[PDB]
Amino acid sequence: HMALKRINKELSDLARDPPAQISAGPVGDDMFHWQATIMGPNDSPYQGGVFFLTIHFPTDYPFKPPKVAFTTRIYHPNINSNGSICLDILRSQWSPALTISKVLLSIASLLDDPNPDDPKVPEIARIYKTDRDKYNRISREWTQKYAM
Amino acid sequence: KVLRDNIQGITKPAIRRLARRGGVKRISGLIYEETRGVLKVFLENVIRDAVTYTEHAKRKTVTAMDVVYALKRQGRTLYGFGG
Amino acid sequence: VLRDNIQGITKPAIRRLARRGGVKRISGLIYEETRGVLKVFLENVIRDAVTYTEHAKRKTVTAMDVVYALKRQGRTLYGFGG
Amino acid sequence: RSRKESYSIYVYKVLKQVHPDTGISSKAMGIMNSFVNDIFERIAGEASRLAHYNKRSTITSREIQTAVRLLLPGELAKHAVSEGTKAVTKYTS
Amino acid sequence: KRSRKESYSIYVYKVLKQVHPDTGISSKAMGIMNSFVNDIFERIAGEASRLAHYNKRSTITSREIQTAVRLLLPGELAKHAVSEGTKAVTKYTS
Amino acid sequence: AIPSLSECQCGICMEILVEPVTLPCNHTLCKPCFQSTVEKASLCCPFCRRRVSSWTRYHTRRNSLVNVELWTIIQKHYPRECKLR
Amino acid sequence: KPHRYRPGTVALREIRRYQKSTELLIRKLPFQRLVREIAQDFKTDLRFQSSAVMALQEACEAYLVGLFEDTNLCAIHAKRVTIMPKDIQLARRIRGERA
Amino acid sequence: KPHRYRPGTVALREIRRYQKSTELLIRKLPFQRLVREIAQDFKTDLRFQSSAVMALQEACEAYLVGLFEDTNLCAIHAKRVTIMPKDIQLARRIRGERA
Amino acid sequence: SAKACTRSSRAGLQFPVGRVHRLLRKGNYSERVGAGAPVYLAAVLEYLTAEILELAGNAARDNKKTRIIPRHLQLAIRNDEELNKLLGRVTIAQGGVLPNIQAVLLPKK
Amino acid sequence: SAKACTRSSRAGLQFPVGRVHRLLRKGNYSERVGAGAPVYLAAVLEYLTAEILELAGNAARDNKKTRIIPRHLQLAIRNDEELNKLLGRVTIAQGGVLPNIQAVLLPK
DNA sequence: ATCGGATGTATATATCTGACACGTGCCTGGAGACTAGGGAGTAATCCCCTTGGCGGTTAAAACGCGGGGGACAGCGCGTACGTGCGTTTAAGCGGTGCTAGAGCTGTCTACGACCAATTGAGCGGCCTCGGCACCGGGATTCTCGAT
DNA sequence: ATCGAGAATCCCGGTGCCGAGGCCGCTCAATTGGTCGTAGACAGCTCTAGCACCGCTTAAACGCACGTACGCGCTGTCCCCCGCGTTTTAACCGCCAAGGGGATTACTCCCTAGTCTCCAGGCACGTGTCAGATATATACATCCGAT
Ligand SMILES: [Zn+2]
Ligand SMILES: [Zn+2]
Repeated sequence: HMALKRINKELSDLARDPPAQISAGPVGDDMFHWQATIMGPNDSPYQGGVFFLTIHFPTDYPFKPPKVAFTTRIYHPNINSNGSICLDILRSQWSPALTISKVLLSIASLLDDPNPDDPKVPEIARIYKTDRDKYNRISREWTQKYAM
Repeated sequence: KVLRDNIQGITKPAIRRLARRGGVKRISGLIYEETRGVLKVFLENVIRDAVTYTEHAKRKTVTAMDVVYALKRQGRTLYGFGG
Repeated sequence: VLRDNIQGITKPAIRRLARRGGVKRISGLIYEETRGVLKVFLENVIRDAVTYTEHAKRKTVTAMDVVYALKRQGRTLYGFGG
Repeated sequence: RSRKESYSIYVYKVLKQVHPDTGISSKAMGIMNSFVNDIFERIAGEASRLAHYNKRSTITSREIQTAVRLLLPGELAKHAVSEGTKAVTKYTS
Repeated sequence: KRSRKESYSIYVYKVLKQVHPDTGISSKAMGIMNSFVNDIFERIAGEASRLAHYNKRSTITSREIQTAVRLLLPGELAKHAVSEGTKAVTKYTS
Repeated sequence: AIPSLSECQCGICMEILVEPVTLPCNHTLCKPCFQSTVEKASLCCPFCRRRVSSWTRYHTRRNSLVNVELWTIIQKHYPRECKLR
Repeated sequence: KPHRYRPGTVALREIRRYQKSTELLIRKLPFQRLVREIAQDFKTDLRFQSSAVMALQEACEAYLVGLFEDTNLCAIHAKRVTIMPKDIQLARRIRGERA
Repeated sequence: KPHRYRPGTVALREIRRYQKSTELLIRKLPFQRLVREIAQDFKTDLRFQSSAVMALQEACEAYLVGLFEDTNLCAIHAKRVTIMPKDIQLARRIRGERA
Repeated sequence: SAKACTRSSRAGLQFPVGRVHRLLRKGNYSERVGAGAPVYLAAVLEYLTAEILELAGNAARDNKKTRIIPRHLQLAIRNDEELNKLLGRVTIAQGGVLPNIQAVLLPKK
Repeated sequence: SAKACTRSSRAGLQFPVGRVHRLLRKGNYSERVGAGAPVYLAAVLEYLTAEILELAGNAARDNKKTRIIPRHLQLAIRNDEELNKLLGRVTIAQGGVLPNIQAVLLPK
């Protein structure tokens, strides 16, 4: 129906003009379930990090936000062990005019600059605020063994 | 089994009787339409709250107590029907 | 003791309230009627305010008593508490 | 079945106290029941609100007396206050 | 020092900085806003309490609040408020 | 002038406008899309996030939500795709 | 030669008759149908206890009698005896119903 | 030769002036003395917070302004522009204050 | 008192003190309820009931009837000045209205 | 929604869910209070507050001011069809009245 | 000012019928005795804010005068409403049948209260700078007597 | 239909002050984690009354006609509000001073809730009979046209 046309148009845009370092597609037979791949930003301690995540579309779209969840896990204050993401676009200030490219770009940009106001894991955010070098070395240690 | 234009069942003699009970000796000719409009507005206001009360209880019949509660909520208490 | 203070609500003070009410012309007997109705209203409010004061076993009439009496009479007032 | 409580018998006792000869029909008794319930709700709500205002957690007889003074008009309030005070004084001893 | 007194000032100010980021508010206006919030809270809570009492319940759920909002607010203020409350509850639960 | 087909595409459903409504920010979109974004989304403008609650309340109780100046143009100049819609 | 009363005496007679009694002055079936029509406008597939319709009729007749008393006062205020729609409108405004 | 406005054109100017402002229109001390007199009629040797007197003044002025609006409508009903005591009495009676 | 009779009889009332106590306790009015509140409330309710019943019975006797019907309650309430102010916004079913006609509408002498 | 964040932020509100929950529970309303009542009530209160504040700010801007005063609150409330009906028996202190001169009184 | 019809209303008598006042079984709610704990009554202290008084200056109230516009009474026209009669419509009453939904009982499972350790959100107090109030001069705009 | 003088209101620029908005310290109220008793969600069965139909009276509604009395427009008189100038009165502001009583704290005791046992007061159901409604026939108050 309308959501089918919307998702097909989104996929057509994604195929014609893919963004940089993000690649999304339909993982399964149905168009509701998607798989996405994100490369770590160049100016970050996440060098060489490739991350796979799943996209689950609610029945009513785009009037309700999609559910993105990391398959792996990352050491970021806004991501927990299960892979959940704490971003305002995802849940709070979501609007139907937004597209998949915008939310994926925002997720990618989150890695460069963490949000310490409402982190998902307070202890690692406190560690990072205590010292940046420790946070960078710990993130590099995790990402040099689990990202690849 | 819909119902249409039933407000004409509030006939002119009934309005004359109500005015007589109210103490009115002589009545203009355009009073009846104004009274019909006023009565319709009052009925809508009361019945909306009555139906709201009956749906909150997961019922399908508008009992007398819903009407009494709506009337009390609107500032018009009614004695003699319970509560 | 105070006496005959209802004449402190002068004629211009009532004309100003009439003007704010949107009144262009005023007869000469309005002022006494306004004084009487204002006295009735003041008695009605102050009686309940003092009742609220006496229940609390105080000797001063606080603003919250006046707010409570006004709310009790269906004249809710915003700006002084509550 | 179910049991429904009402003030019918007490109203009839009071009626036979004031007028030993007159009876009372069903609709009038229903009206009296509604009236008693309404006055109970008014006085109880006012007393509860008075208790809340003063940071109390109890409803004593002085809250009820102040509520009676607030609700009822002049002579009615005076007579009701006298009746309640007399009943409490007779009950406590 | 004086005893602590609670109010709704900071939340009203946070709401004000969303609709109008470049507008302040006076102290008297804030007092009026606090009084308005208290009054509406009392109205809705009392109506919900009576509504739950009529049906021989013991709990004030979101259903009683929804029906109280339907009863109290005017024509479409009620519709929009019910929509907002349902949205908030759904967002909170999941 | 006459608006083009591409310019008359709703940004929500990616189709032609049916019963368009224009917000006080001069943003036009489909009536079903407007109702859905009022009921399930944050009740603002989906594009510039301007709060339109009072405007909606004022205009929908008197059946004045729908744009009429441009609805005639849309229904007149492009009949076939509105018919299949 | 046939006897007929001067215009106004039968009106006063009806005033005296209908102020002494207590019955309902509106026929029950049309009012019941009107109530049902408004209710189906609100919610479909509704049933009405007879007591509900009776209470609604009681309340409506009391309201209309009070409004007509106020209308009569408004009409007499303007040195008249006919109640006119403007009297009803003024009475409703002062009571705050229409504002 | 001295310039005089026709009777009625300075009243409308005052109407426009006082509906655009928000200050209180009664002097504070006479009203405070009247409040104290009524209160001491109720209970002897009482004290008032300043906020109590100010709230009483606010409420009284709002009530009087509303009553004067209703009185003006009552006066206009009878095809007049002068407000009279009977207008106040009718407005109060219809509002239910005196019945 | 002797603390051996019923509570209503100990207080000298006809209205129930135990039922009023339960209604106050279960009614969601306060966390605690005193011991003398139900007695006071029952006394007030009984006084008001007796007053209205006396006036209604007087009206019924004046009407040559021995049974109070709602018309007599309406007459008693509306004729009194205190009761009519206490029950000003209340509607009595099958009560009617008091007979009065404005002096302007009466025939010219 | 995920836990480990404030209840006011789980629901996306600004009014306090915990304070409203306590007020409902300690306010002599009912024996028990459900877990979803405070969220709904806070949402309704915040919606009403924002609705009034938007119109008040518009009225303040129409006067070339930058601060809401009670006059602007009165202007916002009395010019709205539903807000005037909701707050109909309420008096706003130092709010004045709306300008309204009857057409009969104007010169002819 | 009367007086006659003429009409409507109030009064006295028989009768009969269904609702009111009372009686009986029983069961559910109220009374009696006891224990534990916190709510409120009482005494004391502090310091805020209420009341009282003086002096000045000046904005508002009180008083008077001239006059014009509005309130009020009297007249005449004509139209709309009241009263009465004959006719058409559908309300009211009874009797019957059907089933949808209100009301009650039994299981049981999940939601809400209660309690204890802990910490950050929100409150009180301080401080400062910008928005709004005020003053002074000029431009703009209704108002009215005179054409 | 208009031109112009006198007067009130709005615009604009500069100065100043106080209160609104942000920051800091801290205490206590909300959060989290765990356990337990019971409220209400659900399935099933009973049986009450709400709905639908049919036929017969006959009462209330409707339509039409005549006429009269009340609504409404107009004119005229007069007197009482209004606008403006002058004088008198006391409201308002700033200041200082004393003390009453509001608000907080600590301690104690006694009053109310909660539990268990027991029994009788009040509710539901059933029955007789008499208060009130109705039908019928006079008595009288009241209204309207005619003297
Ligand atoms: Zn669209
Ligand atoms: Zn926009």
